[PDB]
Amino acid sequence: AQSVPYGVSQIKAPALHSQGYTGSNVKVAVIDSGIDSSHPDLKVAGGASMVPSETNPFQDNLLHGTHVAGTVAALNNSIGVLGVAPSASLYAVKVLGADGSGQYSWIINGIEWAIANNMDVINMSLGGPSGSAALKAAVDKAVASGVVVVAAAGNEGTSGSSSTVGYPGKYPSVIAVGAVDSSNQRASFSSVGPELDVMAPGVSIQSTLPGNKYGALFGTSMASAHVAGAAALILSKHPNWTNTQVRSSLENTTTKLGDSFYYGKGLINVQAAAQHHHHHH
Amino acid sequence: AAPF
Ligand SMILES: [Ca+2]
Repeated sequence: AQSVPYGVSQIKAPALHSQGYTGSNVKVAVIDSGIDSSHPDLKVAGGASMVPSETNPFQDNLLHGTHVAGTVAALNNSIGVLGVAPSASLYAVKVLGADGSGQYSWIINGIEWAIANNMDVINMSLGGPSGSAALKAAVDKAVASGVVVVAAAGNEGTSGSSSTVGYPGKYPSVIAVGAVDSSNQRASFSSVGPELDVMAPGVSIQSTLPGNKYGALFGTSMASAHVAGAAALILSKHPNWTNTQVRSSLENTTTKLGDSFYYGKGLINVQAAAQHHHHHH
Repeated sequence: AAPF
């Protein structure tokens, strides 16, 4: 039996599935620890590993990219879970090594790979605590090329009056996604700051794990996965919307929650987003 | 970077 993790319903994905909007022919790069392509509830279209020691992007050593991938696009069938965009074309972009880290250069390599291979949506369920002009150039170039660029806001919680949003989440060109729970309360770990754009489910998120497994993870990574999947649903109904139109559709149709510094625009509503972009007109 |  297939379970639809609550987060998928909480963002109103199923209303769009019933209308025939499932992310078909939308290319989503999961820029992360890779994706297990042997998983019965995931169909991996392609991808690349930018990790020196790790030539296979379909070998997920961190059990992270696979979980992100399953929130984006777990298949609609009689097993496992269900993705926000279950028909999306899923790309494994491995930029995190088995040791648990990656260089920004490997992230930029993934971003450049994603532009060159015509990804519609980049999800970066990862980040670091400091900026680089190079990383900003790279996400700015992705946005200039018409890619919808989604990143996890970071898991740094509150730090007095300061933005704790990670990079590349912090860059204006990137959609920075924070984490709420099933009550639409901000998760205590969710990074805060004026760079926060939207919230999505980020606590106790059931998804696919390597070796035909499922499990719950928490983090702004899980939240970003919902938003990247949401972007794919939107583009499967409005394929000519610009990345700016897709971003505005999500930001301008949210369920308003608390202060913008903690919740940005609030919880995404992909059903409302898919009606209209609300960019200018 | 690291996973978020
Ligand atoms: Ca399934």
